[PDB]
Amino acid sequence: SGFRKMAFPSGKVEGCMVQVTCGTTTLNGLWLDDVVYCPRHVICTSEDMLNPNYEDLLIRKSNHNFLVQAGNVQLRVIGHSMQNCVLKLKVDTANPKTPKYKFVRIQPGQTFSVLACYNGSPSGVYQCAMRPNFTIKGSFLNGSCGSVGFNIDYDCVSFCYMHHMELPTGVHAGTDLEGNFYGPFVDRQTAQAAGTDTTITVNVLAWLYAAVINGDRWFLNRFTTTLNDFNLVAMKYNYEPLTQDHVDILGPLSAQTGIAVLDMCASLKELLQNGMNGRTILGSALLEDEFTPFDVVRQCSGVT
Amino acid sequence: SGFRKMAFPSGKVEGCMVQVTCGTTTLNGLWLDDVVYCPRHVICTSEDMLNPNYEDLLIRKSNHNFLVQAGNVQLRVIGHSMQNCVLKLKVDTANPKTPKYKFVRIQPGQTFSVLACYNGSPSGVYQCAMRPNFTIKGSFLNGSCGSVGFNIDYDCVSFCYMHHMELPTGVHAGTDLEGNFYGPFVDRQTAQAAGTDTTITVNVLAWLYAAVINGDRWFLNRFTTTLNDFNLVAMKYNYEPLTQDHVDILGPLSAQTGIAVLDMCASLKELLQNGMNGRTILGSALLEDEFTPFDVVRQCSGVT
Ligand SMILES: *CCC(=O)N(C(=O)[C@@H]1CCOc2ccc(Cl)cc21)c1cncc2ccccc12
Ligand SMILES: *CCC(=O)N(C(=O)[C@@H]1CCOc2ccc(Cl)cc21)c1cncc2ccccc12
Repeated sequence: SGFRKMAFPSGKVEGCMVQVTCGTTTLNGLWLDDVVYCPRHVICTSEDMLNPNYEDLLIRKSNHNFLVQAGNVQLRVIGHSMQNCVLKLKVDTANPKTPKYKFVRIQPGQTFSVLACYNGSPSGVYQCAMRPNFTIKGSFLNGSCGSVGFNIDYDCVSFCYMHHMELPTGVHAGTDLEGNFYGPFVDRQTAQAAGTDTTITVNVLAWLYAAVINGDRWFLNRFTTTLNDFNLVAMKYNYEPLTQDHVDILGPLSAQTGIAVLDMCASLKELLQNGMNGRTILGSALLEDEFTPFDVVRQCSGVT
Repeated sequence: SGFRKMAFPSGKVEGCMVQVTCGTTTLNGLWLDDVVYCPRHVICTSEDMLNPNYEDLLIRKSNHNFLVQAGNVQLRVIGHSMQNCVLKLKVDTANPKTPKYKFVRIQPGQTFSVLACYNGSPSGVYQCAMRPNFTIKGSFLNGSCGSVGFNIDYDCVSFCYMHHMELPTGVHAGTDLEGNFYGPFVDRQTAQAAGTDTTITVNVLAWLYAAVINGDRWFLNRFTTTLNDFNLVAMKYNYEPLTQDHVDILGPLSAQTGIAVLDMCASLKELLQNGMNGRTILGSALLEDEFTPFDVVRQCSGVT
């Protein structure tokens, strides 16, 4: 029992982190097979960020201008190309620690672990979610660029995020490993404001199920609702609309606890309207939305 | 910017996890050099747990009764001894992945990362603290026994916890790596209730400093206090007393923000008395106490 914001074991990803320097800019790279992936803004000076023309700045760079260091040994760069907002640096040595891997583009509401790195060295691991406005609420300082987000399914690492930017509001933006930003963000030091950070309803419901499984049951009420009535309340509270697809995804948790999905929706509706009244759920005074239904099943079943 | 509950990168500890089976009981072990450390209750049946005499149960066990599996390869056990509540299984092969390590016994209020494991395989990593009542609030299911808690200082892993037990209240108890339980807990299936789970004041103050550093400043008030006046309020709210030692430890955060420690104490005093009023601090509706002052400096400075 007990429920924690848990990240995947980071060992498989630590074995991939390298340092990439181009001139005076140093950031993190991800070394998989004989390719090192990193944010293309490694070629920019702080002045270039204001209005960068990446294709033009890249013309002034050669293979020998990209310095890749794995641990404390230099890797030989034999090719370089830009794919969207990432650079792929072909090196002459395949990463001996390359795990089985995939590149995936996640949907808002999906969670992943981040291995925050500086100078190609890991500093920490934490769990976060792709917000409905396509930002992530991470913990990243200058030099954290190129740190990656991932999920693990047994022995296969699915990389889903590479860190690129911090918005003026302290929220973060990045790309998938094909270099495509999540949301409308661009790798330029310009005014970019985030949209509404709505609450991930299906994740809140999954966490209410985790609370029941772990003995926190005070919030269970004697009511039920419908998807339409629930969604009227959810919209008013800036929660994402709940669909029949989400109800289907919650099926296993509904079966485990014997609490119908719509009954849990009615409990969540009363929590939204009445508040917590100074009480806590799984040690939190707010409704947690960065656990997916899959994360709840995984943590409560002990998948390794 | 951004502040997350961050765990240490778990790779160095993943390379140490093994599966230990004795008869019908299987749990996790920690393999460092040619010794595998595990909870001594691996020798017990569920019936033995009610009133175990470990020295007597151990007489019936030989080296060949302890099955140690690293990955999917069997290790040869050439010696076994009980030290307090842990068994040390001497194996014929030194762990090739043994990191630089120390065994430390932490104080209440100190934080560490846990690598939750099942069958010698890592499932996840999370951060927690040694509570003032010597329990930890982890996430552990049956078979998680032998999972360890640790801190990392550059390349040295300081192991501080090994999981042994879940109390009837869902809280957890365990030992240091010398086998000595934290607090008054015993490895027996008997009535063991925890004492008061007080709030770790110095950690709350450190997290209020992290909030100021990351731009959350609404709670800063125009007041100051004294250690004695603050402590009168802290006692009433089940917070640990703040000492001059804690004020000294907060010195670097006080210098970074320009907010005197006693001024932050006065802000915390108003938060305790007035509540949050539906507001949040670093995305939390309650005051967080599982970040030490060292963790705040580390996360806000980017130590790898
Ligand atoms: C890896 C550091 C970095 O590049 N960060 C930035 O956000 C850049 C600063 C200048 O503006 C800018 C525009 C676009 C892009 Cl793609 C990147 C930047 C950065 C990333 N995460 C956190 C940070 C904290 C503090 C400073 C810089 C940060
Ligand atoms: C590793 C599983 C385990 O032994 N757990 C226990 O708490 C044991 C169950 C019987 O009572 C008991 C008394 C003393 C000791 Cl030292 C251990 C036990 C265990 C540990 N953490 C979480 C658990 C969750 C669910 C079942 C058992 C758990």
